[PDB]
Amino acid sequence: MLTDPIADMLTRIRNATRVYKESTDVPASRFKEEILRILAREGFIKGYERVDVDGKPYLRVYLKYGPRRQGPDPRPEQVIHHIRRISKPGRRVYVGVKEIPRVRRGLGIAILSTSKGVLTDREARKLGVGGELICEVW
Amino acid sequence: PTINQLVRKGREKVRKKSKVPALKGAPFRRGVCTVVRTVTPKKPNSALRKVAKVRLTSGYEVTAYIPGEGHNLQEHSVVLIRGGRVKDLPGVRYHIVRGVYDAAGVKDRKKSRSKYGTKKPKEA
RNA sequence: UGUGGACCCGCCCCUUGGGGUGUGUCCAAAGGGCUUUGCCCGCUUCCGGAUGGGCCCGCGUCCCAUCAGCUAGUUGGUGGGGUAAUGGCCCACCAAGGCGACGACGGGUAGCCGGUCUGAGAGGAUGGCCGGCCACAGGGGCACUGAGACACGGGCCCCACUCCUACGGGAGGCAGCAGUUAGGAAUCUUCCGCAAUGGGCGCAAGCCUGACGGAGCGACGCCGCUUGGAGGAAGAAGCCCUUCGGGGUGUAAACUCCUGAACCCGGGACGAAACCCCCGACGAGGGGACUGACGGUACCGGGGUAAUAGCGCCGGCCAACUCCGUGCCAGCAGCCGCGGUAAUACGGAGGGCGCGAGCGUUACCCGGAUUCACUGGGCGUAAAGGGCGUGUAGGCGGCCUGGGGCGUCCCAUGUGAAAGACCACGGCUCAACCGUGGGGGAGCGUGGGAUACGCUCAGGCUAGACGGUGGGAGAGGGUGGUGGAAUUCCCGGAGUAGCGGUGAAAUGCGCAGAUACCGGGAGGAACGCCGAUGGCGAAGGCAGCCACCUGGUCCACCCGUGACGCUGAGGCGCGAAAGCGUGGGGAGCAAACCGGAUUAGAUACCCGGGUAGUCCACGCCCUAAACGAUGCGCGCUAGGUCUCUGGGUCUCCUGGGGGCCGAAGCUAACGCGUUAAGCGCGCCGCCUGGGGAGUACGGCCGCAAGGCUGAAACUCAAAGGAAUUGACGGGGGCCCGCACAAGCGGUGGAGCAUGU
RNA sequence: GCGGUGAAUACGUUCCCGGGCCUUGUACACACCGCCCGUCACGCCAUGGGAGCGGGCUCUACCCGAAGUCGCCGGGAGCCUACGGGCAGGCGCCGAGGGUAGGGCCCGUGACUGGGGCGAAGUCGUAACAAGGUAGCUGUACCGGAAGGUGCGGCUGGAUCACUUUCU
RNA sequence: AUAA
RNA sequence: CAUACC
Ligand SMILES: NC[C@@H]1O[C@H](O[C@H]2[C@@H](O)[C@H](O[C@@H]3[C@@H](O)[C@H](N)C[C@H](N)[C@H]3O[C@H]3O[C@H](CO)[C@@H](O)[C@H](O)[C@H]3N)O[C@@H]2CO)[C@H](N)[C@@H](O)[C@@H]1O
Ligand SMILES: [Mg+2]
Ligand SMILES: [Mg+2]
Ligand SMILES: [Mg+2]
Ligand SMILES: [Mg+2]
Ligand SMILES: [Mg+2]
Ligand SMILES: [Mg+2]
Ligand SMILES: [Mg+2]
Ligand SMILES: [Mg+2]
Ligand SMILES: [Mg+2]
Ligand SMILES: [Mg+2]
Ligand SMILES: [Mg+2]
Ligand SMILES: [Mg+2]
Ligand SMILES: [Mg+2]
Ligand SMILES: [Mg+2]
Ligand SMILES: [Mg+2]
Ligand SMILES: [Mg+2]
Ligand SMILES: [Mg+2]
Ligand SMILES: [Mg+2]
Ligand SMILES: [Mg+2]
Ligand SMILES: [Mg+2]
Ligand SMILES: [Mg+2]
Ligand SMILES: [Mg+2]
Ligand SMILES: [Mg+2]
Ligand SMILES: [Mg+2]
Ligand SMILES: [Mg+2]
Ligand SMILES: [Mg+2]
Ligand SMILES: [Mg+2]
Ligand SMILES: [Mg+2]
Ligand SMILES: [Mg+2]
Ligand SMILES: [Mg+2]
Ligand SMILES: [Mg+2]
Ligand SMILES: [Mg+2]
Ligand SMILES: [Mg+2]
Ligand SMILES: [Mg+2]
Ligand SMILES: [Mg+2]
Ligand SMILES: [Mg+2]
Ligand SMILES: [Mg+2]
Ligand SMILES: [Mg+2]
Ligand SMILES: [Mg+2]
Ligand SMILES: [Mg+2]
Ligand SMILES: [Mg+2]
Ligand SMILES: [Mg+2]
Ligand SMILES: [Mg+2]
Ligand SMILES: [Mg+2]
Ligand SMILES: [Mg+2]
Ligand SMILES: [Mg+2]
Ligand SMILES: [Mg+2]
Ligand SMILES: [Mg+2]
Ligand SMILES: [Mg+2]
Ligand SMILES: [Mg+2]
Ligand SMILES: [Mg+2]
Ligand SMILES: [Mg+2]
Ligand SMILES: [Mg+2]
Ligand SMILES: [Mg+2]
Ligand SMILES: [Mg+2]
Ligand SMILES: [Mg+2]
Ligand SMILES: [Mg+2]
Ligand SMILES: [Mg+2]
Ligand SMILES: [Mg+2]
Ligand SMILES: [Mg+2]
Ligand SMILES: [Mg+2]
Ligand SMILES: [Mg+2]
Ligand SMILES: [Mg+2]
Ligand SMILES: [Mg+2]
Ligand SMILES: [Mg+2]
Ligand SMILES: [Mg+2]
Ligand SMILES: [Mg+2]
Ligand SMILES: [Mg+2]
Ligand SMILES: [Mg+2]
Ligand SMILES: [Mg+2]
Ligand SMILES: [Mg+2]
Ligand SMILES: [Mg+2]
Ligand SMILES: [Mg+2]
Ligand SMILES: [Mg+2]
Ligand SMILES: [Mg+2]
Ligand SMILES: [Mg+2]
Ligand SMILES: [Mg+2]
Ligand SMILES: [Mg+2]
Ligand SMILES: [Mg+2]
Ligand SMILES: [Mg+2]
Ligand SMILES: [Mg+2]
Ligand SMILES: [Mg+2]
Ligand SMILES: [Mg+2]
Ligand SMILES: [Mg+2]
Ligand SMILES: [Mg+2]
Ligand SMILES: [Mg+2]
Ligand SMILES: [Mg+2]
Ligand SMILES: [Mg+2]
Ligand SMILES: [Mg+2]
Ligand SMILES: [Mg+2]
Ligand SMILES: [Mg+2]
Ligand SMILES: [Mg+2]
Ligand SMILES: [Mg+2]
Ligand SMILES: [Mg+2]
Ligand SMILES: [Mg+2]
Ligand SMILES: [Mg+2]
Ligand SMILES: [Mg+2]
Ligand SMILES: [Mg+2]
Ligand SMILES: [Mg+2]
Ligand SMILES: [Mg+2]
Ligand SMILES: [Mg+2]
Ligand SMILES: [Mg+2]
Ligand SMILES: [Mg+2]
Ligand SMILES: [Mg+2]
Ligand SMILES: [Mg+2]
Ligand SMILES: [Mg+2]
Ligand SMILES: [Mg+2]
Ligand SMILES: [Mg+2]
Ligand SMILES: [Mg+2]
Ligand SMILES: [Mg+2]
Ligand SMILES: [Mg+2]
Ligand SMILES: [Mg+2]
Ligand SMILES: [Mg+2]
Ligand SMILES: [Mg+2]
Ligand SMILES: [Mg+2]
Ligand SMILES: [Mg+2]
Ligand SMILES: [Mg+2]
Ligand SMILES: [Mg+2]
Repeated sequence: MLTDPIADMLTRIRNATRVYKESTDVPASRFKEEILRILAREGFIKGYERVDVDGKPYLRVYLKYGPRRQGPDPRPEQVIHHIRRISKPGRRVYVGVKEIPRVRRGLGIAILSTSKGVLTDREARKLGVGGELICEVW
Repeated sequence: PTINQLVRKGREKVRKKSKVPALKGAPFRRGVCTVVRTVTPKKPNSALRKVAKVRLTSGYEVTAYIPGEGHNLQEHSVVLIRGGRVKDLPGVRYHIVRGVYDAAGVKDRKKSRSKYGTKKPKEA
């Protein structure tokens, strides 16, 4: 079965971008969606939208890359350089507000889930909470 | 392994067995010579090597090496051993202190004097 | 006497034995001193405070599972005893419980902590000075007295040891300060003082303190300080090297002047102002007196001498090279390694490098070691995927909504002693050392809040999973049956001199007629072609044909259930071959064995025989190169091509399976690449340098053979994987050469010449 | 060095010796006159099994049992008394330790004995690495001075294929 | 035979 | 090259 559906998405995305797709489909959940809301806001995607494949509900993510490059290998720079699940099943990772990590000196984000809802690193620290550290993205 | 496995079992820490049971831990140990011998090296070495079988206040019978060109140890000489394998004679792990007990300091030695244990050549 | 307290019973409040209240009963005392009618110190009962304790609880606290079962006061009940007090703390009676893989029970090791060392940190190691708690006082028990002891310098008893002994009997207890002795690599004075601080008793004066404050020994550690400072040759002597010119030690020395550690003389402490005494009141307050172990020390002033330098190193790692001696010796060596007659690696010398009242060595801890990896590793070939399944516990778990608020997060608050650690300002001339202040702090307690994610409870869903209906391919498994080819043997026929076998042979078979050939028969075993580029199975493995019994699977329909899922320590089953037990069988083949060859030998390869075995049934054994040397599940990430098997609009589309090539990507490389070794998540298993060793031991299993589990001493600096360039092969392919072959003349014999 | 006279034979590349290029395997690199294996001999070392001796700890049953608390008695059977009672003494439970029987574990010692690991130049062969000259390795079974050989089955981590031919 |  | 044995 699908043991972690968040990693599934996070990965689904990582996979798609490395072959430069225009978009990719993840099967849908509000929680998954509530993450894409942030990916989108912070500039990591072009955004997403609830499409509908074979009558079951998916979230089409629209990916985003650099410009074409120079010399041999013109494949463009990735926008999502790096994106990885931190907390996982059978190793949940929770942090105090005093422990929310500075990712790449802030050049990257770290989505975490708090009782004020899903939030970036900057968001929670400048709002006073902590929670389950979901994933770093940079 | 999986975390649940580290949880279940865990990492086992490493035991570090001594290279030198001069018991006590102690820096040195006294014993008596119960034979002085000559020994052949191995590998690409050849020479005649001075060793002793010592019986220790540790209650241990170990074979020590007798450094220096000149030595004065006999089949009843008391001696102080001190750890320091000799790379060429297998099973020789301790050295003998030159300058302590029956063992004489090396004679007319002028350089590495405190190993070998010789006084300070005196004049003006 | 009864302020008041204690006890029984009743009543109120409270909620565990807390606080009232009524009757009844029970329970108090001690005197001493004077400045002698009032003070000082005592005594008695009760309530409260302070300080110190007892007991109980949550959580945390090393190693071995080669220690898996443990327990009879054991687990709970009732009633007692006991205590300051709860309690199987102890006792009687009753119930039959309690604990354990979240590691009981046993074994091993250990005082625990604040802290200490190390580390970027997470971690690792440690618990020595100092402070807190615990335990012990020759070993084992025990109580007495007390507010407190089961009592280190108190009591009793038993034990071991030393001592006295008139033979019956007694006496001891440094793990208090010193000190002796023993063991050891190794650890101090039988010092001074109660002046300060603290303690005990005393109204006080005082007394007692080996607590303590000081001195003493040891470079054992830290910190501070000296062995001098400025001039001084184009550069003495000696020693060193040399290209025979020189170059080095080197401004170093000598020597010129300048300060003046040591040492001498003089002054000389702080630490000490209280207790006591006087005025006031024996209060507040004021006045007075006494007191220094350290110590004639610290410190201040004058006088004043050029006045200890060692140890390690110099092949690379690793700062620093030249002669001589040695000759695989003598030796060095942390690792790699130096020495075999020209050694920057050995021993000396000159020179040089590094530290310096120290410098080296050995031992031990952390580090580098992401080398037990949580941070932060791996397992196709380097060590590592369990032989395969089924499944227990456990771990983990799709989408939507609501409750709760266990996890998680947040606010407030309590606790986190001092020392130490961090920072500042201070005191010793600095520092070491010490004083003052500030700051931080993991973790636990409480009160309030959040609800995304995890958890749980209640509903809902169909996309995971299972089911239904129709259809398919298959050496998947079990049982009975049956078919032809061959080998062997037996009978008959015909036929005669050999057959067989090898490099060559022999052993062997054959005139009792073999070999070849024909016909008939018995049997045991295995199934040619079809047939692999194939199929089936979880693995081991599975192939003549027929029938029955029976397992897995794939597709179409999108019909039903509604998260029923994944993985899986133990358990249970399965598991080529060989091997074992009991019967059966036995054609061919064939360990052992018996012969023939070969050979230097030939306990082998070759040849002729041949027993177990190979086959069956039943029962064991449980292994393997049990291999894709690649655990299972799910999701994602170009394509091309070949093939097996479904379905559909059937140039092709769409599933499942088997190959090859390759995108991205990965990999040490080789390789892998929708049948991952890519990108991810869940779970199990396993690895931690080589040898010793799959050994020993213990356990468990087996009839056995053995299997499973599985070390240590000791020992090495490697062992390894992939690839590269060579060389090589009794590997391939291509090709040369008087290389052979084809030729013609020689040498090897003779006599002599010449060389050895 | 010089001229005179003046031949034979070569089918062919299988063998013998060398050499070049390409390819394959490799455990070789002072490079096959390479590497390497095991028994055995000499020597040093740690160690398993072990009849029997010496010592420690613990458990079970039975018996003896100091001190001491606690319990019962405390009597014309001792002392005290206010007659209530106290004390002395006595018995008993428990109880340190001791002994008899059986068992479990831990250390020393040890006749005899099994293998191990190391140590330039002792011995026998030549198993492995090239198709290592009989592909190798492997589980198992028997056999042999030794490496090893053979059976059966498995693996490829085997070169791809025409009498034995050891060592450097 | 052994070491380079 | 320097060694070791028959
Ligand atoms: N350590 C070797 C072990 O024993 C064997 O090897 C041992 C013996 O077989 C071997 O003996 C060899 C011998 O083969 C060879 N032909 C001659 C050689 N002189 C011997 O060597 C032995 O003996 C001499 C003295 O005689 C020693 O100086 C030398 O160090 C030692 N290795 O010496 C070894 C002991 O050092 C196994 N083959 C080996 O697998 C195993 O590892
Ligand atoms: Mg050392
Ligand atoms: Mg030296
Ligand atoms: Mg009253
Ligand atoms: Mg009353
Ligand atoms: Mg009450
Ligand atoms: Mg009452
Ligand atoms: Mg009264
Ligand atoms: Mg009076
Ligand atoms: Mg109190
Ligand atoms: Mg009971
Ligand atoms: Mg009670
Ligand atoms: Mg009770
Ligand atoms: Mg225990
Ligand atoms: Mg202790
Ligand atoms: Mg600690
Ligand atoms: Mg580290
Ligand atoms: Mg101490
Ligand atoms: Mg201490
Ligand atoms: Mg003592
Ligand atoms: Mg005493
Ligand atoms: Mg001594
Ligand atoms: Mg005093
Ligand atoms: Mg005092
Ligand atoms: Mg000067
Ligand atoms: Mg002066
Ligand atoms: Mg002067
Ligand atoms: Mg006084
Ligand atoms: Mg007065
Ligand atoms: Mg006053
Ligand atoms: Mg001078
Ligand atoms: Mg250098
Ligand atoms: Mg010269
Ligand atoms: Mg010599
Ligand atoms: Mg020389
Ligand atoms: Mg040389
Ligand atoms: Mg030198
Ligand atoms: Mg050196
Ligand atoms: Mg470091
Ligand atoms: Mg580490
Ligand atoms: Mg590793
Ligand atoms: Mg291998
Ligand atoms: Mg391997
Ligand atoms: Mg497998
Ligand atoms: Mg197994
Ligand atoms: Mg295996
Ligand atoms: Mg399963
Ligand atoms: Mg389950
Ligand atoms: Mg669950
Ligand atoms: Mg969920
Ligand atoms: Mg909910
Ligand atoms: Mg909560
Ligand atoms: Mg503190
Ligand atoms: Mg620190
Ligand atoms: Mg200051
Ligand atoms: Mg402070
Ligand atoms: Mg709290
Ligand atoms: Mg709270
Ligand atoms: Mg809510
Ligand atoms: Mg539900
Ligand atoms: Mg069906
Ligand atoms: Mg079949
Ligand atoms: Mg016939
Ligand atoms: Mg006839
Ligand atoms: Mg005959
Ligand atoms: Mg005849
Ligand atoms: Mg015939
Ligand atoms: Mg016939
Ligand atoms: Mg027959
Ligand atoms: Mg096939
Ligand atoms: Mg298959
Ligand atoms: Mg197979
Ligand atoms: Mg079927
Ligand atoms: Mg349906
Ligand atoms: Mg329904
Ligand atoms: Mg089997
Ligand atoms: Mg069989
Ligand atoms: Mg049988
Ligand atoms: Mg038979
Ligand atoms: Mg035969
Ligand atoms: Mg045969
Ligand atoms: Mg038989
Ligand atoms: Mg059978
Ligand atoms: Mg068709
Ligand atoms: Mg396919
Ligand atoms: Mg590529
Ligand atoms: Mg590559
Ligand atoms: Mg490929
Ligand atoms: Mg996958
Ligand atoms: Mg890999
Ligand atoms: Mg294993
Ligand atoms: Mg090993
Ligand atoms: Mg090892
Ligand atoms: Mg085995
Ligand atoms: Mg065993
Ligand atoms: Mg048995
Ligand atoms: Mg290799
Ligand atoms: Mg070749
Ligand atoms: Mg010829
Ligand atoms: Mg001749
Ligand atoms: Mg050739
Ligand atoms: Mg050419
Ligand atoms: Mg070549
Ligand atoms: Mg070439
Ligand atoms: Mg090549
Ligand atoms: Mg050879
Ligand atoms: Mg033994
Ligand atoms: Mg005994
Ligand atoms: Mg008794
Ligand atoms: Mg008694
Ligand atoms: Mg009595
Ligand atoms: Mg007893
Ligand atoms: Mg061979
Ligand atoms: Mg050869
Ligand atoms: Mg081979
Ligand atoms: Mg045998
Ligand atoms: Mg073998
Ligand atoms: Mg044989
Ligand atoms: Mg075979």
